[PDB]
Formats: sequence, C-alpha cells, structure tokens
Amino acid sequence: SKTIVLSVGEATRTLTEIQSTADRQIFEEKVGPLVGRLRLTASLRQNGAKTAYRVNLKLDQADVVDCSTSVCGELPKVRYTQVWSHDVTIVANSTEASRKSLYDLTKSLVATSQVEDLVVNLVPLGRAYGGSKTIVLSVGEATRTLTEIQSTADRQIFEEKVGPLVGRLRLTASLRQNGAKTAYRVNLKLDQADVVDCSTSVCGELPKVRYTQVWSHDVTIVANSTEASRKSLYDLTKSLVATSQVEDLVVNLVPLGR
Amino acid sequence: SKTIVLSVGEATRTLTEIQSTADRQIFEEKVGPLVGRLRLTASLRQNGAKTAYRVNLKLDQADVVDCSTSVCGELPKVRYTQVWSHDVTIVANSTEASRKSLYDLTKSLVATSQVEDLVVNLVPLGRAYGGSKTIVLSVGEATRTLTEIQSTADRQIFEEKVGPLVGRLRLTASLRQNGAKTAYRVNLKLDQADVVDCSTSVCGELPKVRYTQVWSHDVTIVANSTEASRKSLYDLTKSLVATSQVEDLVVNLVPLGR
Amino acid sequence: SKTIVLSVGEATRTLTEIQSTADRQIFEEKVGPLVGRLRLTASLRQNGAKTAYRVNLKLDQADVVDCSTSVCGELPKVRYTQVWSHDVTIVANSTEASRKSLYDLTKSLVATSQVEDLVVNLVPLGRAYGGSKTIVLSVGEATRTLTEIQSTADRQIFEEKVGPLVGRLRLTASLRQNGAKTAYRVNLKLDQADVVDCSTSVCGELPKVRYTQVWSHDVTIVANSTEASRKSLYDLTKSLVATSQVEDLVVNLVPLGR
Amino acid sequence: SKTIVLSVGEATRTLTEIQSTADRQIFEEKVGPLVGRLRLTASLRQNGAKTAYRVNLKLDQADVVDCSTSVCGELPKVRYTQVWSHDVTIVANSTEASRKSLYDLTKSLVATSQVEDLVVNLVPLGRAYGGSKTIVLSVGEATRTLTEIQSTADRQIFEEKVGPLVGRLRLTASLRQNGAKTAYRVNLKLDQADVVDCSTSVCGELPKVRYTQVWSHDVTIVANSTEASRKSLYDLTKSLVATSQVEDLVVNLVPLGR
Repeated sequence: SKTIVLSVGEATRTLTEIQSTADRQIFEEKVGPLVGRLRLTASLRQNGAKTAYRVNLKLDQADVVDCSTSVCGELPKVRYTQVWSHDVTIVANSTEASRKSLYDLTKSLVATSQVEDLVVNLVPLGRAYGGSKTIVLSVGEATRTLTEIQSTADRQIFEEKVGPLVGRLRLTASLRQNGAKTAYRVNLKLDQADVVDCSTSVCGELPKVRYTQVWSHDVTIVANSTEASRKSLYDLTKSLVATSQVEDLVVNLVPLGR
Repeated sequence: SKTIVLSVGEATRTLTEIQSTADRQIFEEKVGPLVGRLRLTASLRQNGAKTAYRVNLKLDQADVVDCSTSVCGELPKVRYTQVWSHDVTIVANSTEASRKSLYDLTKSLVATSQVEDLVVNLVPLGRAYGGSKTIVLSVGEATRTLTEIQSTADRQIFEEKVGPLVGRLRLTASLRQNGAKTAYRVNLKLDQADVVDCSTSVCGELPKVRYTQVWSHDVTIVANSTEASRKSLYDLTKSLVATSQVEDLVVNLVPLGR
Repeated sequence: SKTIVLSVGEATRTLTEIQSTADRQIFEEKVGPLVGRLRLTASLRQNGAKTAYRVNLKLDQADVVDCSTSVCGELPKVRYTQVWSHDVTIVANSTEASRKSLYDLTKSLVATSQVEDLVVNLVPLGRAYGGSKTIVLSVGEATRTLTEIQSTADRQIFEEKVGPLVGRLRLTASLRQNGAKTAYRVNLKLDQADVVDCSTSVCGELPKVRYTQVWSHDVTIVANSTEASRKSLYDLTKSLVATSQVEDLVVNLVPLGR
Repeated sequence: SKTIVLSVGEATRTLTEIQSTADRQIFEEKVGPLVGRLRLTASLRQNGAKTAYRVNLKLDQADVVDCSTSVCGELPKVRYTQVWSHDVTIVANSTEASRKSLYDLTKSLVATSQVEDLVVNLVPLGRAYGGSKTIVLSVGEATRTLTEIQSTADRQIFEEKVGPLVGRLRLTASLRQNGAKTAYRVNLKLDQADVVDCSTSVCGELPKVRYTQVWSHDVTIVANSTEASRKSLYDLTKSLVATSQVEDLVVNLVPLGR
C-alpha cells in the first residue's frame, strides 16, 4: 500500500505502513520473522499558539539472530536495538527557501564521511587541513564550510564565520556513554537562524534574526555491536534523508508514504 | 494518507488528512505556504436517545498575502477567513430515498445561479419569471419549484405548493451583519418532512409527517473581500457537495477520506 | 469416551474429554507427553434475569520441544502458548434462523483467506478490488459483502450497506501488541442485529431492532512464533467451527462431546 | 453428557444435564426453542443426625407458544408451567426389601387409571366396585387393595385393611385451588410403615412399627390448561418413575444421569 523505499546501493528495503493515528505514522518492513523488523515512526505536531511545527522521525533497527539450527530448540531473538531519531523544528510563517536550505544542509551533513566515522567508529567531528578543524557542507557546488570554535569535554561546537555575529550556522555535536559503559549516545544539532538586513530601506539598520529552525539528531549505539550493524544503521539514515518523501515532509509538511 | 478531491473545473485541489479523532476529522491542502491553507473539519455524532445523527462540515478558507518583495523583511500572513459550514440532521429509522433526496436537493440548491449570486454579489433569493418569486431545484428532469411565502426584513421563506398542506419543502434564507459592519452571514436551511398516508389501508386517515431532516448552511463573508475570494469559496463548496464521499456521508454515514 | 474430531485435511486430531463441571467442560488430546497438549474449554452460562446465554470456547495450543537427544539431561518444555477464544452471545427468545445465520457467517468468516493472513502474517482485513476494501462472506451461493467504513489506528470497522441504517452487519477487527513487543492480540467481533418491519400490518412503521447477537474472537499470537505454529492454530479453529458439534452448541445449546 | 431417557411410548424424550452441584442436579431437554423446555431438578440430602435421606424430584413443563405467523413481530413466549414434584423420605438403616416395596407401590400408584383421571380430568380417587371405594395397587400378581376410611372436604384418606392394626398402608390425597381460582394443587402421599413381631422370640411382645417411609407428590395444574398439556405431564412422570435410574435413586441412593 503506502511505502517508503530505502536504497542502500542496489538493494532496496521497502517499508510498509502498518499503523496511522492522527499524527503518528508507523512503518515497518514486512520481510522475515515477526520479532524484530525495521521501524519508522514519523510524527507531526504544532506546539503552542499554532506557530511552530515539529517533525519527529525515528528509525529503529533490531539485530535479530536465529540460532535454531546450532542450538536445538530455540527461537529468533533480538540482541540489541540501535535507533536514529530526528527532531525538526519548522516555524509556520517561514519562507520556503529557509526550510529547503535546512534540509539541504542536513542531507549533506549525514552524507559526509566525518559523520560516518562518528556513528560507525565513534571518532569525533572535525579534521584539520591548513588551519583549524573544518566540516564542508556542499549544497550543490557551493560549500558552506564550518569551522570549530569550541571543544569541551564531550561537546564540540562548530560555526560558520561568514557574515554577522547574530545569526550563524551551528553544530553542537556530543558523545556520551550512559551507566555501566553499555551504550553510546551521539547527538548532533544544526541551528539555522534567518538573518535579514534593512539597510537599503531604513537608515542605519543593523541585521537581526527573525526566527530559528533546528534539526537535531539522536543516535543510540550499544557498545557490543557489530561494525556491520552500525554501518547499516548509518546507511539507512543516509538513504532516508536523501529521499523525496522526507524532503516534502520538511519543506511542504506532506506525510510519508506513497 | 486519506484524500478528498475537489474539482473546480480541470484544476483539482486534493485535501489530505491531518487528524482523525473518534468524531472530528480534519483535512488540509498541502500546496503553498504553511500559514494559510484550506481546511475541512468534518464530524459526525448521534445525540440524544441514539435516534438522530448530525453531520457537520466546515470549509474554512484564509486569504494569505505575502509582500516581502514590497516591504523588506516581512513574512506571509492571512487577512481574513471565509467559511461555509453545514449541519445535516439525519434520523436513524429513515428510508434510503429520504436521505438520497435530501442530498439531491441540496446538491442542486448550491448549484443554482441564485445561491451563487447570494454569496458572491449578495443578491437576495427569488427571481420572478412570470408569476411569483420562485426557485427551481432540478433533480434531473424532475423540477421542484418553490414559491416565496414570506419576505420579512430578516427571513425569506420559500415553500413548495404541490401535494398536501401538512408536509412541504422549505427554504429559510437569511442575511445578517454582526459587529462593526465587517462581516456578513448568509444562512440557508432546507427542511424536508416525510409525509405518508394509508387511507387505502386505514379508513379516516389523513396524511401526517413521520420525521424531518434538515440541511442548513452558514456562510461567513467579510465585507472587504475580493470577488475571486468569494467566487472560489462558492466553487469549492459546490464541488464539495458534488463529490461521491459527501453523498455517502449523508446516505450511508461513512466518514470522509479514501 | 466423549470426543471432538478436528480434521486438518487427512490428519484428524481427536480430543477427549478429561473434566466436566456443571457448565465448564475441558477437552484434551491424549497423544504425547503430559506437559503441553491441545486444550478446549467449552462453557455455557445465562447471565442476568435468564434472558441471554453465553457460550465461551477457548482453544489453547502449547509448542513443546523435547531436546533430550541433543542436550543431555533435560525434559520437554513449553516454549509459548497461542490461544483462540470465542464469546458468543445468544438471547433466549431468538429465532432458530437468527442463530443459524450468525453461525453461518462466522463459519465463513474464519474460512476466508483474509482472516487467514491476519493471524498468520498479521496483515489487516479488507482488499480493494474495484472500489473500496471488501470482505465476501458466502453462506452458500448468497454472498453478503461487507465494505470498510472506517480505519482507525488499530480498529477497522466493516459494514454491510444493504437495508436500513438501524441494524446492519458489523465487523470490528483490531490488532495490538501488549507490553514489550512480545505478543500480539487479534480481536474480531461480528454483530448481527435482527431488524423487522411491520409495514404490511401497521402503516407508518419504520423498521426497528428486537435484539442483537454477537460472536467475538480473541486470538493471542506471541511474537517469536513459528509460522507453522500460527498456521496450525488457524487450521484447528477453522475446522473447529466447521464441525457439527459447535453448530448444535450455538443453534441448539447442546454441549460438546459425543 | 449424562442423560435420562423418558419413553412416552415410541417417542423417547432425552434430557441432558445442565448443572451438577454437590446435591442439586438439573436436567433439560435440548430439542426445540430456547425459552420453554423440560426441566428435572433432582436432589438428595441427609438432614438431622445422619439418619434419614430425602430425595426430591421436580419435573417442570412449560407450554410455549409462537405465533409470529399470525401477528408480525413477536417471539416465542411461555403461557404457563405445570410441575410434578416428589418428596421421598428414606431412613438410613432400612431393609432393601422395604425400599424396593416403597418404589414398587408408587410406580404402580402413578400407573393406575384413578391417578390418571385425577390429574387430567380432576376426578377424585376411589371407585366402588361391589363394596367400598377402593384402589388396587398391583405389584405384579400381588394386589394390595386400599379401602377409603375418611373423606372430609379437603382430605381423602385410604388405608389397607389386612394385617395388624398398628402398621398399615396409607394414601392421603387432597385437592386445592389457591389464589383467584386459576391453579389447582393435587397432593398425594403414600405412607409405608415397617412392622415386626418378636413373639416367637420374646414372650408378650405385640407388633410395633420401627420406621416409616413416605413418597409425597405435589402436582400443580393451571385451570385453563389444554387436555394434552396435562396428559403429557402425566405420561412423563409415569415414565420417569418407571425408569431404571429413579429405581436406583431410591433403593441404592445413586444420583441420576448415565
């Protein structure tokens, strides 16, 4: 019926819709046993006085092993789950090119090879070639190069240096491990403030920000994983953001599934 | 998701569903800016001793304007909203030809040239073509001509004249303006009573009414509107009633959206 | 002694009665070890002021495995348990054709290929071929086609469109998973209200319902099942309803076992 | 389940068991409509200091009528009920030949033509064939003739005349109508006292009674009955006492149901 396909190269893993509430919308892959499958929980709200929407994707991935042939008399069983949530904040009175460019940066943020090593191999962001540690975010041919301005114990704040100080691109990456060293937690956050200048119309007007639009990430990685399991979780989220269904979910708020 | 299509000629405007409660069911169009869009708040109830249903549609339409080209640094914003509500009352023990004729008369009530001029150009109802002030509601080749019986300063009651005197068609139009003369209020209402007689079965039995079924309207038009703002509100509601889903919502009580 | 024979094709699984209370009546299959066997708990009550009976079947199925040959020194054990309950409501002053038609629909509801895929492959009911999603319940050559009128988050309400609005066939399917995603719960419910018309005797008489009779289902499916274990649970319940002992239990209130 | 077979000639009416408490034991026929059926509320007790049992049967019979053919829109309904209770008292230290004789006299009491006309045509007991008003109770070839000793307005006492004066057979019939002359009440009761004489062992010992055993009856007949309604109630109770299960319920205290 209603499907999203996720190409991981030449192999496509098509999800099917299994549940549809007013806002929540649960997808699932219908191949294999019933105990652990791919999951995709989209949502869409508007918080407060109808002024800001809130998209919330969440891609689960359970590692199912079936040891019925080796060990006699047991069933398939979920080892662990690794999620990759999203949290997009879109303001209602925005222009289209602000939230299109927010999608274009996050599509190119996931697709780079530095966030690949952050999820798969847990290496922090930023690589220094000729100066400080930078991430390049090509949105086509234009490359918006962020530079690292801070390195805390876990936090790592990036920023673009072109333009005024009031509104700039941001990246507050993080990396933790909760409890008894059993699961990591990566947390990216890309802020995009829309600054405007009225100098050609009004005398002496310094630039100011109108609104702000974020795209948070929340990756959960368990410690005893397989490296091929962290690679497939990154490859599905890289393929999920690159689809045209999530493009219309952020730019035009069209729900998923066709 | 679940869509309704409203053909306004060759241009089709598809409204997708954004909410599904137990009774309320909200649709929106997804093309355009995020602040002013079409709206269709469908509903269904059964109040009292489970004997009468209540369909309740509401087609909002906001007129959004964006002149960031003119004024440097402004965002899109709606000026006014113009609605067209419906309130259908269906009794549960009806016959199917009662619920079908009530839909077929209101489908032809909206599609006439006298209700079009009533909401676009504010012209009152009734056009005297050789006789009394009459409205013709064609149901195909059967034409049902309602003649005006009373024109008060507020109300304007029409009524059919064939058949018995106890149960006949009604059309109670009205027109107000509340507040500081900023918005009008058109109010149509079509009463249909089911009359039956068995003088061939039971002697001395005169005709009497079993039940009645209404289809009232409540249009809100602001006084400083555009002409194509009022023309498009009529053209959408005329195309909403003519769909195959609002037919089955009245005849068979199945909710909207396929 | 007292037996029910469930044919699953050419193989017959003969249950024998092991316990008989006043109303409760427990059958069991006497083949194999003592730890997990087929179970069938019939019941029959009359709740309230002796006006309505309540038949309650429940077919258990435990999946045992004897791992003594591979693993040295261990016994057979029950991995999981999948049930299929029934809960029939029969009013005392019914017509025999009202009880026979309710059984004839439920015998044909279970025997269709859409309820087969609902408990085996967990896909919901209704298939759209030329219009909306329908289920065809043939009772011989007469096919009573239910059409889907609602699709909630889990609920799914079907209804037959022929006849009056007051009493129609209903079918409220459901699908859940309780707790930590470990067990599903399918829940069908077929309502059949008896409508009568007094128009040939009393004029002006609209049809009304005298009673209603339901046949609920309550399937429990655990998530780490074998597909051959869900197929075997459906195939026994498909053949249990098709027996002439459950026909006389609903139509004539004769207890099970001969 | 457990059945009693009441042969009424060539027609056999099989009651099946619907309840099994510690003492109460309800049977019911399963052929026909669900609202009016046969009923047999058997019981057994031992009241006091464990010295006397109490068998208690109750054969209800409801006259159900269904005329949905004549008047459109009604269901089957019970007009009246006619019962035939029994109240047997058995002392625990009895002789088996005394318990068998009490059964053989009551089996021959019900099977005579004077008790048949008492419940069908309300004719009182006793027919004078050359002498007093006598009842003949054939126990095969032995005939025990009871002559009438007292007939007041209510009671009608019969008594055997052979043997000693201290212990003799009894038959205390009566007939009432309680309420607004709508229902009768036939009440039979057969006393059997066991007398013994020890004059061959102990000198100066006159005969005396050691225990008594009763078998009461309590028939309820409504006044506006059908003749075949009272004739079928008599023919079922005549066939109930003649069974091999009510013989063992009195002689060997085995509960009903095989």
